[PDB]
Amino acid sequence: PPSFDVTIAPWLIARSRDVLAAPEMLGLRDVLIRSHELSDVEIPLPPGAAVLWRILALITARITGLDQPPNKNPKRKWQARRSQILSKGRLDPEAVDAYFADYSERFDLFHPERPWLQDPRLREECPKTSGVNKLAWGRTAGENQVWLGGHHHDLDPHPLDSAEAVWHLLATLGYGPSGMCTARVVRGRSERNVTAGPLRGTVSYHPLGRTLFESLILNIPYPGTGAADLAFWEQPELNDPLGLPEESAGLAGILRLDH
DNA sequence: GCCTGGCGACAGCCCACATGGCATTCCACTTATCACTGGCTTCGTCCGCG
Repeated sequence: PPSFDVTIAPWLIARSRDVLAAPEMLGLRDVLIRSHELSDVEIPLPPGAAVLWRILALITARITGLDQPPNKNPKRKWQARRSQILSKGRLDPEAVDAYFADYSERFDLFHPERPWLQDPRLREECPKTSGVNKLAWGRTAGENQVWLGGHHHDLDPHPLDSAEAVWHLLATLGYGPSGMCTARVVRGRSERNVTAGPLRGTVSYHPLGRTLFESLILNIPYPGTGAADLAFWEQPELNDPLGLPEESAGLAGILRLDH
């Protein structure tokens, strides 16, 4: 069976502190563990990186951010723990595996159920596949002309590398076109219309440092005190199309990652 | 052959201005006008044509 894991499979290009020659691609778990070692991890698509730094800020960061500044001058104490871990200069791998451990079997995007940032049921109710060309950026869609980025005629399209596929999926989850995508029925409801992505047409500002760990630490908005939150992949069960997108005072609702 | 010199006689000098004047009014516009088109998505439905 096909399987890919963000934690173990290599997709994230990584640059080391030394030499600055031959960046190697690594998984998400490895980057997390070897963070002080690497200066940065890079994605060729700025949309892909714009959502990427958002999700990476919810993993390493969440564990370090703690999701809980109650009493004690909240802002002051989070900045105190912040100074404490910033002083350590690194994250203990055992707390990473523990986080990964909670949902270790839930990451491999190609999951039959619970695929990464995806809806698995979707396959059954949509008659026409959008196609890779409609998903991937710089790639021509059905109505798009054949002039740029290699010519894709939408007949025998060359498949995206799985690592490549991951970058695109993440971008479309951030930036995404609005109106007239392919309709899927849900108990009688068919509406090809689609609204735009949450950050669409914007510049995301991520502070950097000398090493990875620094940036990841300095990348988390301070979560105000509020309801405990979780991510789309931290959701216990699927949302369903109908109904209200519930609010989320937690930072996962402030990383625009609740839904 | 090349280079240089020569081919009646053909003028000279002095002289060169002062003074005065040089314009002024006036007049200087209005009206109307000032483009369109497109370079998004997929799909579905309708209308026209065969």
